[PDB]
Amino acid sequence: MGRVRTKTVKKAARVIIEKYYTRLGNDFHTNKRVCEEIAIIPSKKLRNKIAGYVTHLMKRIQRGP
Amino acid sequence: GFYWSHPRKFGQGSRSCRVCSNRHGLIRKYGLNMCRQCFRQYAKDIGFIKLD
Amino acid sequence: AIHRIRITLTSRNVKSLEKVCADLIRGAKEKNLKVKGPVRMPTKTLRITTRKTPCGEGSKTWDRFQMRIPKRLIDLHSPSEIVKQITSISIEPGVEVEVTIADA
Amino acid sequence: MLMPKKNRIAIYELLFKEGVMVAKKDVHMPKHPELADKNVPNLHVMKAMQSLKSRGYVKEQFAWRHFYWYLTNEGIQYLRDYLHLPPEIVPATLRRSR
Amino acid sequence: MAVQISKKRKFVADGIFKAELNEFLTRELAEDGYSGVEVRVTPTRTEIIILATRTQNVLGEKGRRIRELTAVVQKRFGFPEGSVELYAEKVATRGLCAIAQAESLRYKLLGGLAVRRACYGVLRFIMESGAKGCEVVVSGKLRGQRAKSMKFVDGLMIHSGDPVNYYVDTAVRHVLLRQGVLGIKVKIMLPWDPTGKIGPKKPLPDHVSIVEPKDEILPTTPISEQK
Amino acid sequence: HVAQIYAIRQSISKALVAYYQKYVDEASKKEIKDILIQYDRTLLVADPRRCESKKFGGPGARARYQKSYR
Amino acid sequence: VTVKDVNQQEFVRALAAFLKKSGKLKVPEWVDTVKLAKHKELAPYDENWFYTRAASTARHLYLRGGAGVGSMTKIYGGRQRNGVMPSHFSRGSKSVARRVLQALEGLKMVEKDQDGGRKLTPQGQRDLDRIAGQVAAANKK
RNA sequence: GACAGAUUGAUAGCUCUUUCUCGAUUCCGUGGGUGGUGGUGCAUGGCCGUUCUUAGUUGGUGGAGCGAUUUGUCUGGUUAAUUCCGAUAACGAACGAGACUCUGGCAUGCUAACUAGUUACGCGACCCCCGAGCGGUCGGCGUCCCCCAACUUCUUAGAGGGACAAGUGGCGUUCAGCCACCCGAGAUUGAGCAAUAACAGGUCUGUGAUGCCCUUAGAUGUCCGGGGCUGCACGCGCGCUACACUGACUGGCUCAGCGUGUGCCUACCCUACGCCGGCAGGCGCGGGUAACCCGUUGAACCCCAUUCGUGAUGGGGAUCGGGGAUUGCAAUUAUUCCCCAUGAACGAGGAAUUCCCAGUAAGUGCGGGUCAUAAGCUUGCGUUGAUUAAGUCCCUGCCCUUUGUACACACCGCC
Repeated sequence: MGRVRTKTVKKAARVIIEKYYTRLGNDFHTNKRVCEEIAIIPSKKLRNKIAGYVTHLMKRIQRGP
Repeated sequence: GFYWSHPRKFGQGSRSCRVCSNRHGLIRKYGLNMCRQCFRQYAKDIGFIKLD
Repeated sequence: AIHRIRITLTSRNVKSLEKVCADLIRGAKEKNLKVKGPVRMPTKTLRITTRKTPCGEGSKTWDRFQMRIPKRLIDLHSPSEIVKQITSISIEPGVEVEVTIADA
Repeated sequence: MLMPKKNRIAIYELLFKEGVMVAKKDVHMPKHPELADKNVPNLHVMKAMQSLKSRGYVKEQFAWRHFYWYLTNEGIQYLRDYLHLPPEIVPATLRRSR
Repeated sequence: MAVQISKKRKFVADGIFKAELNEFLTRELAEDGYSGVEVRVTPTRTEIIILATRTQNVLGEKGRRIRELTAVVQKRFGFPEGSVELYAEKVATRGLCAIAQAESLRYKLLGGLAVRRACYGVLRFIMESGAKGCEVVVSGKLRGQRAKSMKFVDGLMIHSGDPVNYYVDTAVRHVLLRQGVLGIKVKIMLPWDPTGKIGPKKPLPDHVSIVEPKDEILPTTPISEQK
Repeated sequence: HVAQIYAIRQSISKALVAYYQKYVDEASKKEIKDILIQYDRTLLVADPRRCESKKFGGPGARARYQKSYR
Repeated sequence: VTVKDVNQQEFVRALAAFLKKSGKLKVPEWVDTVKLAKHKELAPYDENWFYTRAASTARHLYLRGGAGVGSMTKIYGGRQRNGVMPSHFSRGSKSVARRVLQALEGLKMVEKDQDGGRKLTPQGQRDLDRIAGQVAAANKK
């Protein structure tokens, strides 16, 4: 309603996971500042907003590929 | 050299735009004395940046 | 020496004021003496509100022309060296620096 | 070669003394910074200088109501011959540089 | 003298003085591609770095013009003998400044030339110089009693946000011709996003750069080592 | 006038809460915090709200100077 | 039971009584024909303001360490129909707040402070809030 | 370039004799300007307004069409939003939206702050019964502070963090998401910025931006004096105040915020505290490049204390009579204010129609802007703070898709 995701996020998110499946997990605030390491996300909103699918795609992955 | 005489001391007789000598809509405040347009020209250069 | 110096740092750019402000702390604490760190005054917002339109017409839209001016100030106690070192270094951008002698 | 002699003869020799003479566009000053022995505001200055340009023995800018009177190399002759001034003259731009 | 003019009313004044300069300066060092002053106040003195291009003209006869402008600024904004030194410097990569190129287009037309071939000559240059993108608009009457508006564009350009404010290099200049008046608008996009040196923010906030796995080799059997 | 009261209400419920917490116990802190937050009236909760700004072309935030119209 | 501890509005009720039942203060002559502040519409009914307002003024000084005439004018305000016009704020009458201060000065409830402005003096500090005891202990109600 | 009079308005030598000086200026032609808040916004620049904070626009390569063109750019679900996923002759891209900035709210988490506050102390006091209390002791404003307390509990402003549909339960093609609940600010606190492309929109009177045109000394060059822009049988447009007793005037108590201020480009403020006066005000004196002085900004509604009794009444408060102040060289054409005095229509508004969902409408002052003088104007600011929708396209107007179209000055058309 307010929030469906933008393709800067949907694309970057999907591409972190492609490249760091092992590094991430199914928490927020952990993989939240993994993203600070492995990327140069300028804004805190986006930095934070990106760990959005990073979780929503792990919850998918365990259930299915 | 004589006669050109009144109060040119208050009233818009006195004050005018420093850029273009027009004598309306004048930004008196804050010791500018620009016309209100001569703001938006000489504004960024001054320092007033439009935020919200 | 040792006299009651105030350094009043007034500038528009918060980042280019607090690189200087930090360098006076780190410039004085090098040759330590005293301080009472940077004071933070309320920031003065120079707010003008003029019509967008030159001349008359169109639905009435105005702009909201703003300039900020944050003041820091830093107390200290020193001779006429440490003042004339710390003030002349860490200058450069649009930053004004005052130097009060003592107390008043 | 014109107007109030006392005032205008002094305006020439001011301009010959100086490299550049700024002004303001304002008839109602009764003065002008440096010189102004007496009155001689814009008018007596302008009336002179706006002559000088149009004949050609000075050149302008304007820039936010002021008049940016810059002295021409031809004028060097016009005004020193007006002022009988020495054939070396040296107006102002002697300019020790480096 | 004992006025102490206000941190409200003073920064306004130095903003104004700034503006008053940047106009006469623009309007007199036009043919020489004035890019901009950065006013450099100091002890006993007020430096003022005239960042323009073709410095053979700002000097003139052995350095006369620089000395006129110094005297002018002495005689205007109240700077005593030896309290103001102008300092003409050449602009780095003049393609990437706007008003330099926008003026280069006031004078390329003024000189006597079509719109078409000229503004391409500009637009070509500013891209080739090293721009993310750029555009030029030449509004105004153009070989016809009616006013047209022409717009030749190239590369990338952001057209909204704060981002715009510190990235595009906008520049309007008129041009007064034997007929009437056109507008130039040069609007360049700076690719200091790649490498300012530390390009301010660098990212256009949309843009994220994910550094790649790099190593992550070896599952293997366990093993150990000692050092 | 009125605000000053949920301000002072909130304060002597919050303060009293920090009392029984920090040195005294926790059970009574929780029996308090229960007794309060079963009907809040923003007792320990700051009302997150604050007034909107005015926008040009209107007397308040939202409302607008009446449209002339032929 | 200071001025605060007493429910402050039935303070000045009894403090008005005090200065009446003393039979001294210095009531004057602009009195019966006084407006009170250009502010108002109409001259006040209880014919005896300044016993009750010198009460107010004097307790007021108790609460605040220093107060000028300009201050007293300020505090007794209101809205002011300029009529079809919108209402604005007009200062109270100086004359009256002044003579209230000067009259309180006669009994020596108050004095002129240092650094400008009137404050109340120890003697007056008493008469004021002495009766605070008497107002609390008039009865609990 | 001209000190007494005819005059004239003018002590305008602007002019009708007299003449006494600056003294190479002067004057008279010609061309040519120089302005002009003259003309033309269908001659233009910029700037603005808006179609339009509406979702739209564009290209590289493919694929379709000989080719204008077309797909990509979309049945459906979704979404504030060609925003997304997916079906998919398209694949992967670019501008707009979004991200961003400013802002607005959680941060007894940090860095600090005599230009904040301070806080509470330590309370060392003065201290008067300010008040409690026999007295110890206490409640409390004020101060005596200072400080070599101590600290940031609120104030301030720097770095920070966070909030991210993040968890769980529904619903959903079980994707994209939507809904409910948990912890808690629940995914939306409010602007600015705003594309392609337009439009004789507006602007030449914001521009020393200006095309051409006029005009150019008797000057539409610049002004002095006055006058007008204010005038009044009528017409409409935005405002305010009322219609009263959940209110009117009569006591009193008492809660800010954003600003703003002198000493400023040519002559000029902010104001604390003394007397005087009713008051306007007046007259004394004090701080103030200000987070210090105004200034615990000591407000109105509001809140509390008495009148009144539903009377066009005490609401209302117009229109005039008369005084007195102030600004201004001058207010006649009530300047603005005060003090008197007169004392109107309106007892809820006929036909219509805009405004908007949360700290929202409304009231309510207050700043700012406008200012010598001064606002019923706006733009901000709190303050008091409701009712109700939380959906639909029923009217008006907008987006896409399909379709029809003799319209393409596009239906305000064509005929």
